[PDB]
Formats: sequence, structure tokens, C-alpha cells
Amino acid sequence: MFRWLFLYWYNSTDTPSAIAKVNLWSYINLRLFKARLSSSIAYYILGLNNLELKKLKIFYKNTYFDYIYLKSIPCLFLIIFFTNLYLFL
Amino acid sequence: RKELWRSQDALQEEELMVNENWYPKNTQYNIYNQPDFIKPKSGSGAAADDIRI
Amino acid sequence: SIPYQEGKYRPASIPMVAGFFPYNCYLQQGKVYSWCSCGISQSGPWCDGLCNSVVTRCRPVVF
Amino acid sequence: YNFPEYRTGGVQANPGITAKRIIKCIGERLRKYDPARWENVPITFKTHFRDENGYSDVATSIQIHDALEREFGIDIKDRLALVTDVETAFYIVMSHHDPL
Amino acid sequence: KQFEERYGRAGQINISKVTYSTLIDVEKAVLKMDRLFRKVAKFENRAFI
Amino acid sequence: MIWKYLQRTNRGNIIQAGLQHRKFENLPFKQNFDNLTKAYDLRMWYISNSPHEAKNLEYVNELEA
Amino acid sequence: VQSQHSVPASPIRNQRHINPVRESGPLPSYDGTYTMEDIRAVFYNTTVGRDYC
Amino acid sequence: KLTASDEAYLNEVRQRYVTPDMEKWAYLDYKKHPSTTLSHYDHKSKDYVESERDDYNADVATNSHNKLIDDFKRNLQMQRKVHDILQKMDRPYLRGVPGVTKNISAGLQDYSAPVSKKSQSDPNDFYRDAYRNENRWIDQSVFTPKTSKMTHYDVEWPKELASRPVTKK
Amino acid sequence: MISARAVHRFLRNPNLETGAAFRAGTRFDPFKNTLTVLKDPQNGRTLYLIGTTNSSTLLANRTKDLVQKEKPDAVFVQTNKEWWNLAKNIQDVKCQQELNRYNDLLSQAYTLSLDNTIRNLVFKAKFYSWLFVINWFKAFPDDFHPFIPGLEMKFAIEEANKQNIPVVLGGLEVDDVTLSALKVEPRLDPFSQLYYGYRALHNSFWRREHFDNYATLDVVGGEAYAESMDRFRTNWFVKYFEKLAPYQKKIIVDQKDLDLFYALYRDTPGKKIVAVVNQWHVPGIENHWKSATNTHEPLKAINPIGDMDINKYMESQLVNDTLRAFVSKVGKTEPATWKNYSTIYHKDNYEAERVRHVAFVDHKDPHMYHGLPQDYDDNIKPK
Amino acid sequence: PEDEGIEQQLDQQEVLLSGRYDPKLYDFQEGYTKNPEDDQTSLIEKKAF
Ligand SMILES: CCCCCCCCCCCCCCCCCC(=O)OC[C@H](COP(=O)([O-])OCC(O)COP(=O)([O-])OC[C@@H](COC(=O)CCCCCCCCCCCCCCCCC)OC(=O)CCCCCCCCCCCCCCCCC)OC(=O)CCCCCCCCCCCCCCCCC
Ligand SMILES: CCCCCCCCCCCCCCCCCC(=O)OC[C@H](COP(=O)([O-])OCC(O)COP(=O)([O-])OC[C@@H](COC(=O)CCCCCCCCCCCCCCCCC)OC(=O)CCCCCCCCCCCCCCCCC)OC(=O)CCCCCCCCCCCCCCCCC
Ligand SMILES: CCCCCCCCCCCCCCCCCC(=O)OC[C@H](COP(=O)([O-])OCC(O)COP(=O)([O-])OC[C@@H](COC(=O)CCCCCCCCCCCCCCCCC)OC(=O)CCCCCCCCCCCCCCCCC)OC(=O)CCCCCCCCCCCCCCCCC
Ligand SMILES: CCCCCCCCCCCCCCCCCC(=O)OC[C@H](COP(=O)([O-])OCC(O)COP(=O)([O-])OC[C@@H](COC(=O)CCCCCCCCCCCCCCCCC)OC(=O)CCCCCCCCCCCCCCCCC)OC(=O)CCCCCCCCCCCCCCCCC
Ligand SMILES: CCCCCCCCCCCCCCCCCC(=O)OC[C@H](COP(=O)([O-])OCC(O)COP(=O)([O-])OC[C@@H](COC(=O)CCCCCCCCCCCCCCCCC)OC(=O)CCCCCCCCCCCCCCCCC)OC(=O)CCCCCCCCCCCCCCCCC
Ligand SMILES: CCCCCCCCCCCCCCCCCC(=O)OC[C@H](COP(=O)([O-])OCC[N+](C)(C)C)OC(=O)CCCCCCCCCCCCCCCCC
Ligand SMILES: COC1=C(OC)C(=O)C(C/C=C(/C)CC/C=C(\C)CC/C=C(\C)CC/C=C(\C)CC/C=C(\C)CC/C=C(\C)CC/C=C(/C)CCC=C(C)C)=C(C)C1=O
Ligand code: FES
Repeated sequence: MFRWLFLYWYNSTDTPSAIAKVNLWSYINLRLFKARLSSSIAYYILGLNNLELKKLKIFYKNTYFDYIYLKSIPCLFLIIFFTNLYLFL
Repeated sequence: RKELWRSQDALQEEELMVNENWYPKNTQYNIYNQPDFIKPKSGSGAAADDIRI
Repeated sequence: SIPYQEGKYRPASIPMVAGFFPYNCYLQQGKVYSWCSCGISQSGPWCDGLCNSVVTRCRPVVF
Repeated sequence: YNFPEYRTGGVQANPGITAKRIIKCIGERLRKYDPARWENVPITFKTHFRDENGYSDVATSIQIHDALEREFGIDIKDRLALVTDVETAFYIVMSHHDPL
Repeated sequence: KQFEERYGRAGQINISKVTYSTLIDVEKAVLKMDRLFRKVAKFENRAFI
Repeated sequence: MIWKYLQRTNRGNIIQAGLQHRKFENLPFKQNFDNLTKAYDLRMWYISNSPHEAKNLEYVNELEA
Repeated sequence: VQSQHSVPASPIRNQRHINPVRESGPLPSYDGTYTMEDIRAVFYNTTVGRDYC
Repeated sequence: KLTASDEAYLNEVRQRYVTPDMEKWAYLDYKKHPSTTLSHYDHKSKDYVESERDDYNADVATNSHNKLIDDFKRNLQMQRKVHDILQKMDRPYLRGVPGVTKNISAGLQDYSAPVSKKSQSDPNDFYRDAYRNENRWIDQSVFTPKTSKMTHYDVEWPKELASRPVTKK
Repeated sequence: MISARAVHRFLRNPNLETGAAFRAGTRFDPFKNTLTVLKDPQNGRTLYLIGTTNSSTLLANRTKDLVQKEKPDAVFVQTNKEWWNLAKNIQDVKCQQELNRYNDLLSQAYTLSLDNTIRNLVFKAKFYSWLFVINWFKAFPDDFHPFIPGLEMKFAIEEANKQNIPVVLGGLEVDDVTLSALKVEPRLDPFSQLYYGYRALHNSFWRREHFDNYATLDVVGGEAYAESMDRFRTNWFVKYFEKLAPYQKKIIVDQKDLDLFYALYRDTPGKKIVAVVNQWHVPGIENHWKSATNTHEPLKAINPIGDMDINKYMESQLVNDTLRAFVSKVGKTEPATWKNYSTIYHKDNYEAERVRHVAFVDHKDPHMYHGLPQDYDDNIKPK
Repeated sequence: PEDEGIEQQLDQQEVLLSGRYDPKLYDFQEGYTKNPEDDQTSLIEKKAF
């Protein structure tokens, strides 16, 4: 269970050479699912001593319809007001 | 000119920054807890039109 | 890069003739500009990096 | 009259001066943009401009970009990097080949 | 176990109390369902066992 | 008091929902589709929301069956 | 297992350039025994004939 | 003249270039070509079986193992030399102006107010120490880790593999 | 001199990379978040300032016990005589929810007595429309009513009466003086208030903070929210009010806390004072008291560049230069790039632009070979 | 007998004593909040938990 490729490949003890001694290869230890990065953008920039990883998270993905409707109320009222202005114009 | 031009104000600012006790001074609050900080004059009038933020 | 020669500039090599009339460009005060000397720059009068890719001793003039 | 130095990479040769200039300009821009959030908050080298969870504010980052570009007479490439902290600002300023 | 004893633990898990309680409740419910399934299977397979 | 009903959201609309206890309080003694799917959903939610690896893997094994 | 986890494992390959160096030799000098001008003065004299020089 | 602070900084920074002593982490044993123990592999033997593929792969494996060991040793020596050079090199920046080219006289100051202990899985903190340019020589050196020998693999398997029957035709 | 110290600050640990289980602060602190102790050595006076949201039985009984134990020489309470009469008439209530059941009855304390002149009628209209709009923006429930004094102040007043201690009433949040100030202030309109309140959250940080605070309020409830109320949260709410209506915020907060400080400092009978006030007025009163007494906590000046590891940066640069020189000498060539670690901010990996640190003025410039392997001897040392 | 109530009590004890739910290992937080904040419940509610 790893999130970062460098941490995943730094010290690997379940390599084929090590596992061949016991000759047991569990299906739960597949490289396909062994590591998976996070869904947030991460990019490296030069630091004072070495590369450092900065994460760019822009918006959340768990907002709900109540919050959305509360944020949208002003737009609906503005639409109504503009329509009323047009009608009275 | 063959030398890159910097304004006298910029050169003076660099010379002041070379000091080990330099800190921004055009602040309304003593954020850096400097014992010699002096409250700058507030540029707000009686109407207080520009206070809105 | 090389500094600004006060009217005493001789290119190290023979540069490409980018144009036969100059560019009327608005320069900002105190901003460093890297004028292209070789004459093949793709960014206009300013250096684009093609000097490093072309065989020439003409280096950009930083002024 | 103080004659400007002949050497070019002064900002690169003086990391401390560049960092102080970056801190000053970023602090001024932040206080002018969102006073209620940065008036009482000192700006140091370790200061970052993200929320408590790590999300960044694009408006604040672009304001910092504009402040840095005006101060150093350079053009920051917004699409390539985002200045979410003073360390990133310093990295970009030092990376730029013609800062002043 | 030896590595954890030597180097402590990585840190603390950021979880909600509601999620904690629901996890415990789900564990209890799963255990109860397992017991019910065991009893029902025993009753069904009594004749064959 | 319009805000008290418009801008005030119910606690259930924000906080994660709990387990419906009445659904499991009394169950039939038949190892039928209802009990099987209840167990499947319980194990699936536990796997989704749990940090315990030892219990999840055995939960995965039971969930396949 | 005890011995394997009591000592570091063999490294895995990494594809990062560490202090990369020019594949060719040093960049031709502005002035010296052989300069970039000498190279530049070769494109205009290029022939591949049927006889040696 | 070097101040006490400068001496302490030098002492704590010279510890960043200490060799890891990898000799205790690897089996530095050269493989022996099967011709030394099997008659049918040796060319000078009277019972030599001329097989282009088998001998080819045997010598390829032996040479690969030997080359891996040799380059491991050479990289270790080069890393030792580089670390010695880095430790013994001069550091002009220590004589610069504090706050411009050197840390302020007060030293590093932590202006944060943490409330909980930091996690041990910090990616930047891990990486900045794990991957460094000055350690490139030893970071990518393949070696056989020192592990307890298993009879079924390190004793029994070679014996049965070597005792395979051989056919002239 | 003006003591320009931090006040109304809500940003927690801006220098820490918080996230996941590494939080920035602990908002939940029922006693410290609302209890403050101040001292004036010159007059030999002690002040116990309490910030109450009037929606916590725990804090109410804590304040009652504190008053009983301290036996203050005087007590100041931010309420009025009408509310005191209503509260004393209301008897046999010991629960904050039970008292909140009377919240409408206690709201009668906002007499806001004014004549019906044409100007006063225009005012009343504008003020009540703005009050409706600002209450809509607040969106607080009946459980959390910070501006309606309740059980805590009732217990404080009752204990003061039992102990025969002077009681000084400071008025509700909107008292006669505050209403007069609002009338003097002309910038007050429901439409402009709506526009500014829906345009205030101009940053994702502000939007997320607003959402977090109000979701926490909804989930926990009035009492739990009051208990978990923190100084940073109160400062954020003050700044949010400033953004909503800075002109009204001035009068409501700054002038009110200045007047409260005046009352507590210039016209306090005894040496021991127990003050109960709305929590968001506590920061200003405390700041004014500390500035007047010259008893601010001694802080150490923080260098803006003190947290930068210039030594580490220079050491890394020197190490990279030495490594490049050594590699160049070994390979009988020159470095391909002068970047310590490759980064894609500059498109040097796939464009003509390079990063080479080689600059000199003329053929006799001593810095000609700086950054090149020719600057080092066979021992890998600078010449 | 494998009585339902006794088995429920025993399984609750097993789940809580397994050590996977030790409060020392968890950093309780609201979770639904945009920023990571500690538990905001009342003191009585915390004691009840
Ligand atoms: C029947 C015939 C019989 C003949 C008998 C024999 C006669 C013998 C005659 C002997 C002498 C002949 C001399 C010939 C010269 C040839 C060599 C030469 O010129 O090259 C040297 C030339 C040196 O140039 P230069 O003099 O140093 O000037 C460089 C400056 O950067 C240039 O920049 P600038 O500083 O000049 O700036 C120009 C302009 C820049 O502004 C503009 O953008 C121009 C337009 C402004 C608005 C004007 C509105 C009116 C309508 C304009 C329509 C065209 C505009 C198109 C714009 C396109 C934009 C994308 O400035 C402005 O900012 C705007 C000023 C506007 C003021 C308004 C004044 C009154 C109205 C006239 C305006 C004319 C403007 C210039 C137009 C130039 C062509 C486009 O070397 C080169 O580099 C060659 C470049 C390629 C040249 C191609 C064209 C060759 C022919 C040119 C001569 C035309 C003669 C036609 C005569 C026809 C008679 C029938
Ligand atoms: C209700 C309102 C409705 C309105 C409707 C619309 C209005 C009508 C349509 C308008 C269409 C406009 C099309 C042009 C777009 C201009 C874009 C622009 O402003 O760029 C900003 C651009 C960059 O701004 P910046 O960065 O701030 O730099 C400002 C500097 O001052 C920059 O100074 P600089 O020195 O760095 O450079 C300026 C100039 C300086 O250098 C030059 O002048 C370059 C060329 C000459 C070099 C040699 C100089 C020595 C004298 C040469 C004489 C040449 C004669 C032969 C010309 C060709 C044969 C006729 O160089 C150039 O502009 C390069 C152009 C080179 C190609 C020229 C070929 C022109 C072909 C068309 C000729 C038509 C002739 C009609 C005659 C009618 C009367 C008989 O600035 C300019 O281009 C400045 C001029 C502004 C535009 C003037 C336009 C005048 C009218 C053009 C009409 C064209 C024909 C009609 C086409 C459409 C209808 C069919
Ligand atoms: C016939 C035409 C009908 C149609 C047109 C109607 C008018 C135009 C529409 C106006 C709509 C908007 C409302 C504007 C006025 C607002 C006044 C206000 O709120 O003042 C606050 C004022 C102070 O109240 P407070 O501070 O809550 O407590 C006062 C205490 O009593 C404590 O007081 P205190 O005991 O200390 O003693 C002082 C007290 C003493 O007060 C008394 O009770 C003493 C009574 C003395 C005799 C009263 C009659 C003399 C004055 C008549 C009004 C002026 C002429 C009206 C006719 C104009 C056309 C010909 O006086 C005051 O407190 C100040 C009173 C001054 C305000 C009222 C004066 C203006 C009223 C007329 C409308 C203004 C625009 C007129 C435009 C044209 C002419 C310029 O409130 C009142 O006293 C309101 C009383 C009821 C007013 C009803 C509307 C006016 C009726 C006038 C008689 C018309 C003939 C009857 C038939 C009418 C048709 C059914
Ligand atoms: C059959 C019989 C039936 C009888 C039924 C009777 C039923 C009971 C009726 C009860 C209601 C009446 C009670 C009256 C008691 C008065 C007691 C009293 O005077 O002592 C308290 C009173 C205390 O005053 P207060 O109520 O406390 O108010 C103090 C404020 O400073 C005062 O200033 P403010 O705060 O009120 O502000 C005034 C105004 C200041 O702004 C202005 O300059 C107003 C004008 C702006 C333009 C409005 C557009 C229309 C054109 C108006 C043309 C005239 C304006 C002249 C401006 C001159 C500027 C140099 O404010 C503004 O800035 C503008 C606001 C207006 C917005 C537009 C509202 C809608 C349209 C109506 C506007 C009416 C405005 C007031 C008009 C007053 C008369 C001129 O004491 C005095 O001041 C005594 C002074 C002597 C007054 C004369 C009294 C005796 C002579 C009048 C006898 C009339 C008899 C008519 C009988 C009609 C029926 C038969
Ligand atoms: C009926 C005839 C016509 C009307 C006649 C006149 C009105 C009669 C009825 C009302 C009579 C009483 C008037 C008010 C007396 C005063 C009440 C009072 O005490 O309220 C003050 C209230 C105290 O409450 P609290 O202590 O917060 O406790 C909260 C509880 O939820 C407890 O909350 P509460 O129960 O105290 O709620 C207070 C609320 C009590 O009043 C009400 O609830 C209102 C009742 C009447 C209206 C009901 C409307 C119902 C609508 C839905 C039904 C269907 C409508 C269909 C319509 C169709 C046609 C359109 O006060 C108001 O809102 C009064 C508004 C009066 C004017 C009514 C007319 C408004 C017209 C607006 C039109 C639309 C806008 C303009 C046009 C736009 C489009 C172009 O707040 C203050 O003391 C404010 C202090 C100033 C600073 C505030 C700063 C806020 C921002 C910072 C927050 C963070 C603070 C720091 C951190 C935390 C602490 C450390
Ligand atoms: C067919 C007829 C239809 C009539 C419909 C009229 C609807 C008018 C709706 C106005 C809403 C205004 C809301 C903003 C706040 C107003 C002030 C407020 O809050 O009131 C309490 C204020 C405050 O009074 P108070 O201070 O005594 O409040 C008591 C409550 N405590 C103790 C908490 C303070 O009341 C007033 O100041 C007086 C209000 C009544 C004024 C009447 C004036 C004359 C009206 C004439 C008729 C209407 C106009 C013409 C219509 C023509 C139609 C064709
Ligand atoms: C001729 O008639 C008409 C039309 O033609 C048919 C029209 O089109 C129209 C056009 C206009 C319209 C507005 C369309 C009208 C359409 C209508 C009414 C049909 C559509 C209705 C809907 C979409 C509403 C559907 C929603 C619901 C029924 C609500 C469902 C709610 C549920 C199930 C609540 C469940 C919640 C719980 C059980 C609580 C759980 C809580 C927990 C804490 C979890 C448990 C946890 C623990 C720990 C125990 C009109 C007016 C009309 O009159
Ligand atoms: S100088 Fe023309 S491309 Fe660099």
C-alpha cells in the first residue's frame, strides 16, 4: 500500500528474487494494485536543498445540493428582477 | 548604459535590506513584534469612504 | 550574454538579417531585455534561444 | 550618486536580499488585496498561502504573481506554476534568468 | 510487530466519531449475521451431516 | 424566520448517515436474499470506511462468497 | 524473513539524470586554437567526390 | 578565525557525507564458472560436450555476476572519494554577510505554533534525505543482500542442478 | 505611543503545512475560550472578563460558581433594566433550552424607543429592513442567540444581588447609544446590504471558512457551538461582519467595545470586577485594557528572514558545483546544465533555451572560468 | 447454548478489546468540514462517548 512511486520503489522486500525462496505468490500482492497515486495534482519544484512536492487542490468534490441552492438563490432573484424590469420597461 | 540600470531608491532599499534587522515598516500593525515599530499615520478621512473591503 | 556596447558593437559572427527596417517597440523602465544578435530568434528582436542551437559566436545582448 | 553594479546576477548572488524583497512585495500585495486576513499575519519565508487543508486560492496566487512581476520586472508563467508559498515565489524568482 | 515496537507508529488516523461508531456497529451486525447464517446452515444441513 | 428554514440545513443532510438499526433488530431465520444482501452491504460499507487491513481482507473473502 | 528485513534491500532502477554532462565534448570556445567560427566556416566547403583530396 | 557556531555548523554538516559501509549489506562472493567443477563444461577435459547455448548462458550469468560485484566495489570507492572531497572542501559562504549569504546570527527560528506531532510519513522530508545527488554512486549499485542461507535453495538446488545427466548426442 | 498589536486575527498557523491529522488548532476549549483575567498593578485592580454567547448552561453555571468564589467588588453585565426585570420575573428555570423557550419574550428588551417624526420613520424603515437582511445573512437558529442575554447573565446578576455587590448594566447589543450612532450613520440600505453580503465572500478561503463554521453550527447545535467557540472563530466572525457591513460593523463592535472599556476602566467602583459581555467584544476590550495598562505579554521580535536556511541553500549550491566540476573533469567534457535538480518550470528539457552560469565582461575578466571545470585544479578545489 | 444476548455481549467485548479501535490511535475530527478541525461536540457528549 503506497501512494508515491519513490517511496514504493525505495525499499522493496517482496521482489521476485526474495519471494522465490518461499515459492509462494499471493494474488493480493499484485503490482497492478500495489501502488496508486492520489487524484490531486502534485508537481515538483526546486527547493533550498532538493526537489519538493507541491499539491494543487482547486475545488472540493463533496458539496451538496443544499449548499448549491443557497449559493444559487441570488442568481434566481437577479433573473426575476431583470425580467420584471424588462416587463415594466 | 553597459551596466544594468537600477534606481537610486532601489539601491537604497537594497542597502537597507543588507542590514540584519530589516523589516517592512509600512504596516498598520506591529506584526513582526519589533520594539522600535511606530504606528504609521492612517490615510483615512472623516467620510471613511474607502474603509470598505 | 553580453552587455550593451555604447555605440561600439561589432558582432562576433555574421548575423542573419532578420529585417531591413527596425522594430518600434515600447520598452518598460528598468526591465531587462535580451536583444537577439544572431538574427534567427523566433520571439522577435528579443532572444528566443535559437542562438544556442545555431552555430554562431553572436550572443544575446542583455540591456 | 551610487553607480549600479556591473555584474548581472545580483539577485542570484544575494539570496537573502531577493527573499526579503519577495517577502516585502508579497506582504504589501496581500495587505492591499485581503486586509482582513493578512493585516495581523506576518509574512516570513515559511509562510504559505493555502488553507488549513492544503487547497490554494487562485485569486491570491495570481495577485502574488502580479506583485512579483511588477517588483522584479519579469513575466511569471501562470500556466506552468502557481505561487502558493514564499518558497515557491523564491524558487520562481531565482529560476527567472533576468530578475531585477 | 518488531518494527512497530522499535519505530513507534506512523501517526494517528483522522476519522469522525460517527464513522467510528458506525464501524463498531457494522462489526457487531456482521458478527450477528454470521451467527445467524451458521445456525440456519446447521439446521438445513442437519440431515446430511 | 425565513432563514431558519432556508439557510439552516438538517444535521442529517451534512453528517454521515448511521446504520438503520430496525433493519437488523429482527430478521427471518432463512438464509435468503434479504439477509445475504444485508450482509454484503454491511461488509462493503465496512471495507469502504475502515482503516483496518486485517478485517477488510477477510471481509473481502467473505464478500466474494 | 528476519534477515531480509534486518538489512537494506537491493536498489531498484531510477531514471533521473544526476549532474548530467555534455554527450559531446566541451562547447567550442569564443577564442582559442579552435573556435565555433572555424566550425561555422565549414558548411560552405562541403564536397563528397569520387577521388581523395 | 572560526566562531563556535561556525565550528558546530561544520561538525553537523560534515555528517552528511559519511559512507554507509555497504560491505556489511552484501555478499561479495564471486561465482565460479561451472567449468571448474563439472568436467563436461571444461574445454580441456576429455569428456567435453560442445554446446553453444548452455555454455553461452553459463558464462553470461557468471560474467554478469562478477561485473555486478566489480562495479559495486568501484562505485563504493568512488563514493568514498567524493565524500572525502565534499568533507574537505572549503565553504566560502560561511564568511558571507549574515542575512544575505549566511543565516542570521540568531540562527534558524521556528515561528510556527504546532499543536500535534508531525507525521512520520512526510513525503518531502523522506525524499530530501532518500535521494541526493552526491550519493548517486551507491544508490544504483545492485548487490545480493545478506540473508540467511536456505538449504532447499542455496544447498539442495545447486546440487541437483549440477548433477543433471549429460548426453553426447 | 500607539500599541499597534495584533487584534481580530483568525488565521491559525500560516507557517505550517496542515492537513489530514495534522491540524492547525483546537477550537474546543469551554473555559479558556471565554474566561480572561486582566490586572492593573497601578490601581491594584483585577478584572475577570467573560465572553458569553448566552446559549450554554455549562458556561452559565461556571460563571455563577466563579462569581460565588471570587466575591467581586463590582459586576458589569452587558444587558439592560428591561431585560433584568423580565429575567427576574422569570423564575424556576435552570436550563438554557428552557430559557430559550422564552427568547421571544426576552426580545422585548430591544425597546429601541424613538419618535415617529418623518426622519425617524425613514430611519426605522431602513434600519428594520437592514436588520432583516443581516439576520438573513447570519442564519443563526433559535438555539444560538449570541445577542439575546440569557442564563449566564441572569445567574451573574442574581449572585451579585445575593452578595450585595454593585451591578452595572451596559445595554444590549443595540442599545440607545448604538441606535443613535446607527442613525447618525447614513450608509444603511437593505438592497446595498444584500449586494455587499452576497459579494463579500470574494475568496475560496472565505467561502470555505463560512461553510465550515455554519456546517459545524448546524451539526453540533447552539450549546455545543457556543462551548467550542474559539478566539480565532470569533475574530473570523468579526471580520465577516466587517465585510458584510463595515460602516455598521464599526459602530456595533469597535465603538461598543471602546465604550465598554471606558465603563470598566474609568467608572468601576471596586478593585475586583467581574464583567460579562458578548464574546466578540472581548478581544477589543482586552486589547484596550492591555494597551492602557502597559501589561501586554512580552513578545520576541521575529525576523522576516529568520526562518530561511540560507546556509543550507548555499551549501547545496556549492555541493552541486563541486559535483559538476568533478564529473566534468572525469568525463573530459563540460556540464550539460547548471540546474541542481531538473524541473519543468523552464522548458530547457525540450527547447533551445539552456541554463548555463557562465558570464564575463571581457577577455581579461577573472570570472571568465567561474562555473566551468577549468576553475578547479586536479584535486577538485577552486583556483 | 450460544444465547443471542450473551453472544452479543461477548462479541461487543471482542470487538472493543481487539485493540483496533483504541482511542489513542485516532484523531477525531468533524470530517464534513472543509478544513481539518477537532471534534466540536459538547463536554458532556465527549464524556458520554
Ligand atoms: C509614374 C512613376 C514615375 C516615376 C519616375 C522615377 C521616380 C524616381 C523616384 C526616386 C526615389 C524613389 C524612392 C523609393 C524607395 C524604395 C526603397 C525603400 O523605401 O526601402 C528602404 C527601406 C528603409 O526604410 P526606412 O525609410 O528606413 O523606414 C523604416 C521605418 O521603420 C519605417 O517606419 P516609419 O517611421 O516610416 O513609420 C511609418 C508609419 C507606420 O504606420 C503604419 O502602420 C503605416 C500606416 C499608417 C496609417 C496611414 C493611413 C493612410 C493609408 C495607409 C495605407 C497603408 C497602410 C498599411 C498598414 C499595414 C499594417 C499591417 O508611421 C506611423 O506610425 C504612422 C504615420 C502616419 C502619418 C500620416 C502621414 C500622411 C499619410 C501617409 C502615411 C503613410 C504611412 C506609411 C505607409 C508605409 C507602407 C504601409 O529598406 C527596407 O527595409 C525595405 C523594406 C521593404 C520595402 C518594400 C517597399 C518598396 C518601395 C518603397 C517606396 C515606395 C515608393 C512609391 C512611389 C510611387 C510613385 C508612382
Ligand atoms: C465605424 C468604424 C469602422 C472601421 C472599419 C475598419 C477600418 C478599415 C479597415 C482597416 C484595416 C486595418 C488592417 C491593418 C491592421 C493593423 C493592426 C495594428 O494596428 O497592429 C498594431 C501594431 C503593433 O502596435 P504596437 O506594438 O503598439 O507598435 C506601435 C508601433 O508604432 C509600430 O511601429 P513599427 O515601426 O514597429 O511598425 C509599423 C510599420 C512601420 O513600417 C512600415 O511602414 C512597414 C512597411 C514599409 C517599410 C518601409 C518604410 C519606407 C516607406 C515604404 C513605402 C511603401 C509603399 C508601398 C506599400 C505597398 C503597396 C501599396 O510596420 C508595419 O506596420 C509592418 C507592415 C508591413 C506590411 C505592409 C504592407 C501593406 C499592404 C497594404 C497597403 C495598402 C495601401 C493603400 C494606399 C491607399 C492610398 C493610395 O501597430 C501597427 O501596426 C501600427 C499601425 C496601426 C494600423 C494602421 C492601419 C492603417 C490602414 C491599413 C489599411 C490596409 C488596407 C485595407 C485592408 C482592409 C480592407 C480591404
Ligand atoms: C386633509 C388632507 C388629507 C390628505 C393628506 C394627508 C397628508 C399627506 C400624506 C402624508 C402621508 C405620510 C405621513 C406624513 C406625516 C407623518 C407625521 C408623523 O409621523 O409624525 C410623528 C408624530 C409623533 O408621534 P410620536 O413621536 O410617536 O408620539 C407623539 C406623542 O403624542 C408625543 O407628543 P407630545 O404629547 O409631546 O406633543 C407633541 C405632538 C402634539 O400633537 C398633537 O397631538 C397635537 C394636535 C394639534 C392639532 C393637530 C392638527 C394640526 C396639524 C395638521 C397637520 C398639517 C396639515 C395637514 C393637511 C395638509 C393639507 C391641507 O406633536 C408631535 O409629537 C409632532 C407632530 C408633528 C407631525 C405631524 C404634522 C404633519 C401632519 C400632516 C402630514 C404632513 C405633510 C403635509 C403636506 C401638506 C402641508 C405641508 O406622530 C403623530 O403624532 C401622528 C398623529 C397622526 C397623524 C395622521 C396624519 C396627519 C393628519 C393631519 C390632520 C388632517 C385632517 C384630518 C383628516 C385627514 C384625512 C383622513
Ligand atoms: C376638521 C378638523 C380635523 C382635525 C383632525 C386632527 C387629527 C389629529 C392630527 C395629528 C397630526 C398633527 C399633529 C400636529 C402637532 C404639532 C405640535 C407641534 O408643533 O409641536 C411639536 C413640534 C416638535 O417637532 P417634532 O415633531 O419633534 O419634529 C422636530 C423635527 O426637527 C422636524 O423635522 P423632521 O425631522 O420632521 O424633518 C422635516 C423634513 C425637513 O425637510 C423639509 O424641508 C421638508 C420639505 C421637503 C420637500 C417635500 C416635498 C413637498 C413640498 C413641501 C413644501 C414645503 C416645504 C418647506 C421647506 C422649507 C425649507 C426652508 O425632513 C426632511 O429632511 C424631509 C422629509 C420629507 C420626506 C417626504 C415625505 C412625504 C411628503 C411629505 C413631506 C412633509 C415634510 C414636512 C412639512 C412640514 C411643513 C412645511 O414643535 C415644533 O416644532 C413647533 C414649531 C411650530 C410649528 C407650527 C405649528 C402651528 C402651525 C400649523 C397649524 C396647521 C393647521 C392645519 C390643520 C389641518 C386640518 C384641519
Ligand atoms: C406585519 C406588518 C408589517 C411589519 C411590521 C413591523 C415588524 C413587526 C414584526 C417584528 C417586530 C420586531 C422587530 C425586530 C425587533 C428586534 C429583534 C431582535 O432582537 O433581533 C436582533 C437579532 C437578535 O437575534 P440573535 O441574538 O442573533 O439570535 C438569533 C436567533 O435566531 C433569534 O432570532 P430572532 O428571533 O431574534 O430574530 C430577529 C428578527 C425577528 O423578526 C423577524 O423574524 C421578522 C418578522 C416579520 C417578517 C417575517 C417575514 C417572513 C417571510 C416568510 C413568509 C412568507 C413571505 C411571503 C412574502 C411574499 C411577498 C414578497 O429580527 C428581524 O429580522 C426584524 C425585522 C423587522 C422588519 C420586517 C420587514 C422586513 C422586510 C424585508 C423585505 C425584503 C428585503 C428588501 C427587498 C428585497 C427585494 C427587492 O440580531 C441582532 O441583535 C443584530 C445585532 C447587530 C449586529 C449583527 C451582526 C451579524 C453578523 C455577525 C454574526 C456573528 C457575530 C459574532 C460571533 C458570535 C457571537 C460571539
Ligand atoms: C390596500 C392597502 C394596502 C396597504 C399595504 C401596505 C404595505 C406596506 C409594507 C411596508 C413594509 C416596510 C418594511 C420595512 C420596515 C418598516 C418599519 C418597521 O419595521 O415597522 C416597525 C416600526 C417600528 O415601530 P416600533 O418601534 O413601535 O416597534 C415596536 C416593536 N419594538 C418594541 C420591538 C420596537 O413601526 C413604525 O415605525 C411605524 C410603522 C407604521 C407606519 C405607517 C405609515 C403609514 C402607512 C400608510 C399605508 C401604507 C403605504 C401606502 C400603500 C399604498 C398602496 C397602494
Ligand atoms: C395536474 O397536476 C400537475 C401536474 O401534472 C401531473 C404538473 O406537472 C404540475 C407541475 C409542477 C410541479 C412542481 C411538479 C409536481 C410534481 C410532483 C409533486 C412529483 C415529484 C415529487 C418529488 C420529486 C418528491 C419526491 C421526494 C420524496 C417523496 C421525499 C422522500 C424522503 C424520504 C424517503 C426520507 C428518508 C429519510 C429517512 C428515513 C431519515 C433517515 C435518517 C437517518 C439519521 C439515518 C438512520 C440513522 C440511524 C443512526 C438510525 C403541477 C403543479 C400539477 O398540479
Ligand atoms: S541571440 Fe538570436 S536567439 Fe539568442
